[PDB]
Amino acid sequence: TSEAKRLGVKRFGGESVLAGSIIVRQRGTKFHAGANVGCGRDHTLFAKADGKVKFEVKGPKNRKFISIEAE
Amino acid sequence: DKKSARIRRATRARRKLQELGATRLVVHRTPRHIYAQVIAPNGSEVLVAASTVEKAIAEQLKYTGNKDAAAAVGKAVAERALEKGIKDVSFDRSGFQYHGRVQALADAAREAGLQF
Amino acid sequence: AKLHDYYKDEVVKKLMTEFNYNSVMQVPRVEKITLNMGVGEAIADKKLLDNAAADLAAISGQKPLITKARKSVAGFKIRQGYPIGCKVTLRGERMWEFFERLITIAVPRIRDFRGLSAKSFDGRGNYSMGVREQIIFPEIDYDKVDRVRGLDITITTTAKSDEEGRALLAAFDFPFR
RNA sequence: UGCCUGGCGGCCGUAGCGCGGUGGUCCCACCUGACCCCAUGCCGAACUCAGAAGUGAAACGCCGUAGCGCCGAUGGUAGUGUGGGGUCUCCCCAUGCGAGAGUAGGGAACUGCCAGGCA
RNA sequence: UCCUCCUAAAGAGUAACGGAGGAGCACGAAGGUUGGCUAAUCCUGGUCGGACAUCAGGAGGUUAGUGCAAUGGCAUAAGCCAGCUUGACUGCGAGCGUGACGGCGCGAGCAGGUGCGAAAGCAGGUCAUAGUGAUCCGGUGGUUCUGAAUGGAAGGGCCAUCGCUCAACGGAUAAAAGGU
RNA sequence: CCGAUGCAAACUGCGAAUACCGGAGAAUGUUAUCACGGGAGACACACGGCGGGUGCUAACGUCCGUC
Repeated sequence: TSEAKRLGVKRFGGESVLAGSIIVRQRGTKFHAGANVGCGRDHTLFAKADGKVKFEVKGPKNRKFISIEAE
Repeated sequence: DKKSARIRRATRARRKLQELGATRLVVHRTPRHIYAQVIAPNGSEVLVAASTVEKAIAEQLKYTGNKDAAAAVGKAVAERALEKGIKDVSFDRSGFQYHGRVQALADAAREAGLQF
Repeated sequence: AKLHDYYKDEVVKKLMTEFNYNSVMQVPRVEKITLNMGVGEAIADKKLLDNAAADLAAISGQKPLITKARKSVAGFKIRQGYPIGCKVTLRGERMWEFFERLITIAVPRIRDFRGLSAKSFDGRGNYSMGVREQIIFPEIDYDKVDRVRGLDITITTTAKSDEEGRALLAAFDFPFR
């Protein structure tokens, strides 16, 4: 005895995010990609096709999943 | 821990095929009987299922579980798929090894003219 | 195979008569025997460990695998991954033959043969014991002895209590304590 | 159409943890030997070849045990947006939204499709 | 110059030489893919080993680890044995998240050709968050693209690109350094 | 160190109000919304209320987010 990075959710549930849009950019893996959602090298979730976003809880561990469904 | 490990290992392909959302052919192997099922992408319905136990195909088979039975099941699955219009389903090994009866069944199914 | 039939004929029958069981295989069965060396004196020299592994392979029907260290502590002056010893697993005809030959020739001829220590149990049925002077085993000759080394023989036991293990040991009359 | 067994999905502790009983009709389970397809970072450990010759040991389906664990109310409590007041560091007033835990209650799950045995 | 949690009032952002250090490296294997495996921690048995130099029966299931100081998520391990390779290749690339710009990051998908497989499919470096170089200057190879009449040559214009601790790291004119 | 009672900025098996993103909706608001072009103007703000940091949780001291 710097420049802060921009975190948080950019598009929330109900947004008509089109293909290529990134849903959230988090440090680690806060949420896991579900249907029609891809995960990048830097632990970033992005959409693969047009649709409405949704967040769901499933699995023995009760893990949060980000999914996209047809509008 | 054998069945749990088998399920865990099969879960890899089980989830992998989900993203592409294509009909899947799964095989359950047991010395007593062999089962083959065609499952739709939604995963809650089966297009067609065959079992070595059924007499319809066990009449000509000396024993329910063997290479000949696997080949017969493969042929039956292939012809049913051809007459139903599966449109080139994918397949999963269900965590088994593709060297014995699984390979024989796959070859028998492909012999009909499938493109999986 | 060779001894399994006799075991079923005699030991299983005796245990069933003694304990009034129902299932034919209610009596616990031995699955595998693990031969290990607890010498722990091959740190300085690797040729000692190599010769010990060769002796293990010669006595057994299969060669051993070298095992590395698990944790590193400054108290005992040990690093991580340091090869010290090896183990052999026997399950099947080889295991039956090895057990038969042992109980036939090796066990009777032991110096200070005060009997097996039944108290040396894991608390659930598995029995592990070690003895010195591998020269007792006929598979090793006096002309090819480098040093005195101990053994560690552990038998698999599926029982849920020590009474079953004691009965299994008494199956061969358990000469004495 | 009813009982039992195996597989494919949803539900993910109202599905779990501990205890007693039952399951060989069918199904499932222990695999003996492997010089033969397959191989061990040693081991036929797993996988592959022949079933009732040996049985339900362990695993798993079901009933009860509400013992542990979970959810779960109405109500209250702590807090806060808005305007005002006081002894203004903090609190109160009219109004809206409303904690956690626990109590009543529940459950030893349920549900959709396919294969087999007994009816 | 850049990262790591708070103060920072549950989107982002939001202070004072604020509280805190680390990186300016490294792996051309620590990269890709197929099979299987996956604890740590503690009790009990071994010649000593008692837990602590190795082995097997249990308590318990992600408390060990993930190249780094630290950080989040990670048992479908994002680890760890057996095998083969270089997809860390080339032209690219709709769109999205940031910005004042210079620009930065992710990114579905096509084509030319490859590795992992029987296939489904993965491979545009490393689990990630820092780990570097912009303008100008000097050097290499291609282009008749251009060439002050003609045919060349010299010199420029663009393509991959080394040096430039340029480590004053957006880098102020050609102006050498230390002090009472 | 074994179990428990209370506590926390680099503590959450739980979890507000409040803020913010999208969809639908009766009504008001001189389109008050967004796109392009011309013209500018300003680039030491002060104080107060609300919740904090700093300060010796002494200071009509200091800096923040909102009105």
